[PDB]
Amino acid sequence: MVLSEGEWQLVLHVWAKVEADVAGHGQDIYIRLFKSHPETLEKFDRFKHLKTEAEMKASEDLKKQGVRVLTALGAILKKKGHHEAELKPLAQSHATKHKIPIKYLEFISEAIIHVLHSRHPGNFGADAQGAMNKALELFRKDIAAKYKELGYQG
Ligand code: HEM
Ligand SMILES: [O-]
Repeated sequence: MVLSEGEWQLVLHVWAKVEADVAGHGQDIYIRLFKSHPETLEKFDRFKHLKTEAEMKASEDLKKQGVRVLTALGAILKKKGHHEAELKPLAQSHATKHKIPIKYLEFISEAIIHVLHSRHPGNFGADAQGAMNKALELFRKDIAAKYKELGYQG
C-alpha cells in the first residue's frame, strides 16, 4: 500500500508532539500495552516481573526502552515508506531474538493509537488517526513480509 504526502504530513505533525517528551509517551504506551494485552509483557525478560502500573512508571530501564522503540519507529515514519534499511535489523531481531508475533505488533499499534488519541486531540482527529493507522499497517505489512523471508511465521 502507499500513503499520500498529505497522509504522511498528518503522521509527522502528531509525531512532532510526541517528540516534545518521547520518554513520557513511551511509558504511557507500554503501560497501555501491558494492561490491555498482559501476555506481551512475558516477552520481555528484563521487565516481565513488573506487577503494577506504578512499578512500570518507576522503571528507569523500561523508560529507556520506550525511548529506543519510539525513536526507531519515528525514524521509520520519517522515511515515509522508504524504510527498507531500517526494517532489516528490526525484523531480524524481532523474528529471531525476541520472537514477536505480528499479532503483538498489532497490539502495540493499538496502544500507540490509544495514547495519541488521548494526549493529542489537537493533532489526532479522525483524518490524522486514519493516516497513522495506515502508516502502522504499512510498517506491519512490510515487517511481516520480512519475517517470512527470514523464516518466521509471525
Ligand atoms: C512499533 C513496534 C516496535 C518497535 C519499533 C520496536 C523497536 C525495538 C528496538 C529498537 C529494540 C532494541 C534493539 C533490538 O533488539 O532490535 C527493541 C527491543 C525489544 N523489543 Fe521491540 N519494538 C517494537 C515492538 C515490540 C513488541 C510489540 C514487543 C513484544 C510484545 C517487542 C519486544 C522487544 C523485546 C523483548 C526487546 C528487547 C528489550 C530489552 O532489551 O529488554 N518489541 N524493540
Ligand atoms: O520494544
